[PDB]
Amino acid sequence: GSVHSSPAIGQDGTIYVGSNDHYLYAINPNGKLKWKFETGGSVHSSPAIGQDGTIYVGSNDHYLYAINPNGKLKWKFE
Amino acid sequence: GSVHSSPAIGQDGTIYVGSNDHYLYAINPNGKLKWKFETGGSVHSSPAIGQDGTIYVGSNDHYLYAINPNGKLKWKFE
Amino acid sequence: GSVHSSPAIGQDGTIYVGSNDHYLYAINPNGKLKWKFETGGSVHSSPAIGQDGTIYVGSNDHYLYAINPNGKLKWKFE
Amino acid sequence: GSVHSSPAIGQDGTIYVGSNDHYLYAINPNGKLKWKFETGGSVHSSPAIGQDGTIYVGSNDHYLYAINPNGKLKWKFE
Repeated sequence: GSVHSSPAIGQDGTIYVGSNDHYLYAINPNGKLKWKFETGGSVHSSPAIGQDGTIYVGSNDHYLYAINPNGKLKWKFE
Repeated sequence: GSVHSSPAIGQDGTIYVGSNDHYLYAINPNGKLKWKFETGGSVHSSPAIGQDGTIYVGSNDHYLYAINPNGKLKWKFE
Repeated sequence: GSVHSSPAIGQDGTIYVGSNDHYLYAINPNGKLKWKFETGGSVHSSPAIGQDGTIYVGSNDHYLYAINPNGKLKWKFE
Repeated sequence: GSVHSSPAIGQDGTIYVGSNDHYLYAINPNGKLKWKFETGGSVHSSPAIGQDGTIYVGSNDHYLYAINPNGKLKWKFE
């Protein structure tokens, strides 16, 4: 397997990456955590970024997540 | 394995994602389904979007699919 | 596993996709084959496209391939 | 498995690709090595490139790496 998804880069340089530890990480370009988002399963899918900055990623809990840029859930799709 | 491919984002913000349930999903940015497209196998490949909006994704049924933005098959390649 | 890599789209709309059948495929947007390129192993890696149109993809024969837009080998890196 | 991640392309055409041999490779468009970066595990994740050229990739040593364009470590995140 792979511990990390491929990263995605936001407008301000934020680095978003999924982990098989079940979290989506948002990392500042300075290497400090901005936030992390808890899903119910491994995040192998590489995040995509919408035109408005929404971060989308699938989880092995079977949901497609839409996360606001501040780390709060926008919605999940099953 | 992974339940989801990595998502792709269309011009209008539509989120396209493959599933190992054999479907390609097109999701409105509001979290409601736009359409889903039935293939014959797991869609692990992450979709790509052409300049005219066509959505391309491979399936483990061994076909490369070209899907119109309205969810109708354009062609499949083997 | 997955039969297909994720596709990449060229300037003219050409769709490039790797297969576990060991080939990199270049498909016209009309669904007809432009060319295919034979490697020595499964092409699980998703191709990337350079600014000059070169197509790059890794193969499980352990080479990173650079392919010209006309399907001829440019170089391979090990 | 897959020996290579999907490649990423830098501003000057440099091709960045991870290997399950634990290294991230930066290859000149002419096919000669620019540098390689040693991690502690397979680099299955496909690199992403920041707006300032930083290369980000995850490794199965459980770190997300930020690498400067000259191949020197910028930081690693766990």
